[PDB]
Amino acid sequence: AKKSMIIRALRKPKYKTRQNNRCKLCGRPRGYLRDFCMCRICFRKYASEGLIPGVSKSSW
Amino acid sequence: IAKDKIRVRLFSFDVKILDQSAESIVKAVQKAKAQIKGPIPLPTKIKKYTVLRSPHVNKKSREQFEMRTHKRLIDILEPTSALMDSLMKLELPAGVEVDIKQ
Amino acid sequence: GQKVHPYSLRVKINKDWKSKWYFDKKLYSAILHEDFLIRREIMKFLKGIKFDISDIEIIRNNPQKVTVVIVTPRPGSVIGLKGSNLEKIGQLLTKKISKKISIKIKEVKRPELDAQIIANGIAKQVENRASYRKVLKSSLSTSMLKGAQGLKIKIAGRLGGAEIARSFEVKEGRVPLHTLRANIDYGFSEAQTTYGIIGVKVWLFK
Amino acid sequence: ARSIKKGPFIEKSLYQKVLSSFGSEKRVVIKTYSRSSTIIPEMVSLTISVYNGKTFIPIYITEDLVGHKLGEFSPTRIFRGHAK
Amino acid sequence: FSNVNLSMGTGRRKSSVARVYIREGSGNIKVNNRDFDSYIQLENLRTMALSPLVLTNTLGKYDLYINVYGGGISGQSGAIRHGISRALFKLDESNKMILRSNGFLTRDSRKVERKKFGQKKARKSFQFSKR
Amino acid sequence: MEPKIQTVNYSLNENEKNFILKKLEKFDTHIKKHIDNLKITIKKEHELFKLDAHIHFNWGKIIHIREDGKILLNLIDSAIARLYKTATKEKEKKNNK
Amino acid sequence: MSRKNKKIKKKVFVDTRYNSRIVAKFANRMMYDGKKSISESILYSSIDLLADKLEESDKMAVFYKALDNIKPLVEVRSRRVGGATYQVPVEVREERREALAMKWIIFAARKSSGRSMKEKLSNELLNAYNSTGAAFKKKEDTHRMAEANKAFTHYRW
RNA sequence: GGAACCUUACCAGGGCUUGACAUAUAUAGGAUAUAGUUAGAGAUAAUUAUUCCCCGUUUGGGGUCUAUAUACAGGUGCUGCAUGGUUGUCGUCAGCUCGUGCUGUGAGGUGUUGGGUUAAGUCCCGCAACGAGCGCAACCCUUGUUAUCUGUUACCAGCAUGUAAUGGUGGGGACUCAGAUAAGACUGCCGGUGAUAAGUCGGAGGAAGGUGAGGAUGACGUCAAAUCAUCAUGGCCCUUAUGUCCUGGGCUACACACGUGCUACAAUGGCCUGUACAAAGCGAAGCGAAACAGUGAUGUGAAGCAAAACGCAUAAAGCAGGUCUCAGUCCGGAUUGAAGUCUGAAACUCGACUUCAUGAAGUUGGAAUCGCUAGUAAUCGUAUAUCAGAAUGAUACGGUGAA
Ligand SMILES: [Zn+2]
Repeated sequence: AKKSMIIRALRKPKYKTRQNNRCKLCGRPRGYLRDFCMCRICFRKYASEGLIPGVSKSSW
Repeated sequence: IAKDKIRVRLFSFDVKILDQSAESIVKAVQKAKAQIKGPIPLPTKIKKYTVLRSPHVNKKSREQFEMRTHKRLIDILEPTSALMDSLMKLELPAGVEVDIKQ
Repeated sequence: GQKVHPYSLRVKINKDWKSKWYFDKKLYSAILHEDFLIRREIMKFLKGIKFDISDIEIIRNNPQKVTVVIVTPRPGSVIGLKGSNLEKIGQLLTKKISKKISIKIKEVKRPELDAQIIANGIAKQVENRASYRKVLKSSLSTSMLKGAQGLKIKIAGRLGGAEIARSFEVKEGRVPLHTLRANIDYGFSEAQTTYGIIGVKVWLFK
Repeated sequence: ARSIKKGPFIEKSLYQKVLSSFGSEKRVVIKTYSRSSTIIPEMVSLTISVYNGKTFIPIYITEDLVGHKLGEFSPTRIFRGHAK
Repeated sequence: FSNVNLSMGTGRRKSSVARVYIREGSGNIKVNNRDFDSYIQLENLRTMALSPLVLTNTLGKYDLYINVYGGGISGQSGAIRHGISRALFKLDESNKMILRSNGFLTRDSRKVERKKFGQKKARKSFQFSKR
Repeated sequence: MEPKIQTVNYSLNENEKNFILKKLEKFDTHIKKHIDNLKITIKKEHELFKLDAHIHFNWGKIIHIREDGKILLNLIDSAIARLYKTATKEKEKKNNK
Repeated sequence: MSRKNKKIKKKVFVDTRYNSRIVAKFANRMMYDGKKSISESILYSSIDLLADKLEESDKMAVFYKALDNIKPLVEVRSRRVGGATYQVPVEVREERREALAMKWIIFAARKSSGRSMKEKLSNELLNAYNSTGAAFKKKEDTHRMAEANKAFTHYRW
């Protein structure tokens, strides 16, 4: 996303309540996932390609 | 009960190589001549994720994935220093991981 | 937006992840992201030299040792000068990570039994104003005669630079996408051009 | 509605500005941004202009204002009494 | 290790599992170390549960023990019914035909569905209201 | 019911708004007592206007009309005329006895 | 369109008080909210109250007859031929007979004025037993409405 | 898949301009460092502690950032009718085409127009068609039976037994169970019917019968359908600006109109007391127990636990009793007043929850309209994702359970 926003998310805020998680691959501010530290779209693309080990399609 | 036991938990994503490592370890310890308690299968841990499909409004349509973790357990009776040293020395294919408690 | 990704369909059935390692909850995200960093850095540093690599696949046996295998069909060119490019990778990677990277090169035996290689070839050709229909027909014929049991190619975008976008597809043989026990290789590539961007998709049944 | 164990909230810069005004006989107006500061009983009888995002709205503070917050008396959006 | 329980069986229902133990006796029923009547408070469900015995005219001469968990009250009643049926089968081949006639050997594989995305429930969908 | 005129990426001159109203009084002699809602969406997207009219009937019928044009007055004339004609056609469908 | 529906469950012939399917079906029709135990208790208590308001030992008998006093014979089904809708009479089937009866008693009892649960329903049940009340009124209304329009009886397709 | 700050693209204000961030070109000695000061709303600048460090035994060196001059950066600014990628939709509807041959001057047609049959272009026969491909189905994953292998952290039958509450303890592989490997259901078999067919209606065996149930899987194409605001991207556009650092406001504004949900209007109920039965999940700055204080929200404490080991967590409808009497009510709990709880620096605009009082609309709702064929509707709770805190939404789990 906005590279400056990515860098500010990476940096240390004045306190943690000032900082929000971002997909550091694409910097999307939201749709985040803690287990993978990236957004829903990046997660879907790369898991679909199989670049995320252990993550396959779910039949339920 | 027992003087002490070595509790070793095998964690993997892949059943095949997890199993392979399991028999590798059981053969490696029976080579050292120690009594063994059976490789005992722990429940598989399934983490399901549901994500949107379209990069925009379409909400009724989604897609589901899992992460599956498969776990086995080995118990070793009458711990031996050489036995523990050999267990730590064993090399191991990637994708199957080991946790050891004395 | 139909046509689920065939690789995703076939994972855990007859395919495997492009990264061989497992770790617990504590290390998973960090190691995952370092793998992503490895790919993006290698591919930046190489597609600076325009190189077309089939895959970059990782093996992590150890929490601090990593084996990066670049798989490609022009291994010597990819190597560069006496592995100086190999170490040009490795030094840069350790300039940001604290692990031991050993890089190996996996040689591709059959360049047209690899959908990704086919796709990269198509994309490079159309990047030099080669006529799309002729390129597609030639590639289809070549790879179909080499021994593949079925092949399908679809390109889309501003073909020949017209205002209106279009998609063109060719195919023959068996391409059974809905079959799960099928061994379907899927490759995607993408051409930047003076008129815009052109997508290339390749399905190949074995 | 903070806990008692936390006590009232006053920003530190505003608080020593209040002490300086308390030690000064001159009743100068204080311009502030911290709308979240509670009116501590000590700072009764002052004049504060609080920023409502556009302009500094002034107030004389009386005793009965105590316990409120500064933003409570600086309207932030204006309605002309008609929806046309 | 007396093995006084002459035969043993298992039974399942919606999400409940029960283990049944046949012993010699006057027909008393012990469930989870509690009285059968006090445990299954609904006389309807108790008749539900004891139906296999009344059909196989064997109540009052075999005592029953039940270890049951999972499911709700109705599910547990069905599970113990199935367990009794299987235990009687394990005892005697003679009751097979009558039990199968009443359907006591084929168990209710019917289970609760799963919720589906885009649906409020397994089958209910969100309101359309087209006008 | 009374008609709901919505607009996207455009600003309503009062001239064109009461133009729309003046074209819509054709309904409240014949059709109003038969419909649930009448929506008229104007959009301005490709240096052109796109109009979507929509009507619901009391007997379960739904009428939709989409048009493009260059000049708002002409587009409204054509689209409202088409809408009124299709509504009349459906009313006659049902009343044919 | 693809007719010959799968065989109904039919296996619930309530093995609780009477080994009778009709009581079970009535309780099921009684149900609100998914509360079978509440329905069963209400129905049992109400029929007991009826059997001692009429003071007979056999409750099955009086319950069944008060049902059969409401089970109808010929009902009205609407078809249409040539743009003309006709309310042709047609003979109901037995299952639909119990259904219509139970529905009518239940609706009348629920919508009546009463103090309590089995109170309302027992009162309605004996009114039906005596062939009077809202339920019997509705039944006879359907009967002779169908009969008042017997001309179209040759449309039974 | 979280608007109190950040988020945030808007607004009123204050700074910065090789920039908040990069890579590479040559200078000349530390970076920002840790903790504070001066003013400040903070960003900020001046500052104080301090340095060209490390590999070499130091200079020269290998690279490193200051701090400069640039190549350059940057943009959530326009165009989805310049595009890739992704997605909805007709539609899990059963269709959509090709090679050769034949046929028509030709656009084309046949195959794929016939009679049967199926959920299906599913299958059989015949037919200038012969074959094939993408679809259908099958192969896959859950669940439904059995067999072998293993019994801890799981399980407990026959034993003893800890007063409990806990398989708790010694014990035990019997069972459940967990998870690997296999068997099993294929119209397989039987009867009738059907063109000796394909198919079709019942029957036997069997946990499962005619696709067992559910999910995954969405053909050629259509709507210039959605997205430049996730990324990528052609053209255009700004370059102390439309960029960027922070303070506050705002996205939470109202005479109004429409859509999606929750709670009700009450007797298959409200309230009070006692008692019973689940599954799936989650825990590392996180779970946080036993107990005590407190009507309560919660508070002190720390056991145990990177967890089928402990914790969230004594599920709720239900059942057994007392009470209410058709009353705008012991129904309804919106609205406001007073005092509290937790989160974090901060919750006035603009958080959740609790205690006490306040007790409105609302009497099953017109035209019109939606969902659902079985563990389904209907209803009752539980868990998760985002998250410091905050769900009636969303995802998932079980209980009761029809017509
Ligand atoms: Zn992302």
